[PDB]
Amino acid sequence: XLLVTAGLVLA
Repeated sequence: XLLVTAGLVLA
């Protein structure tokens, strides 16, 4: 989808 991580990058 539209998300911003350090670690588990998502849909």
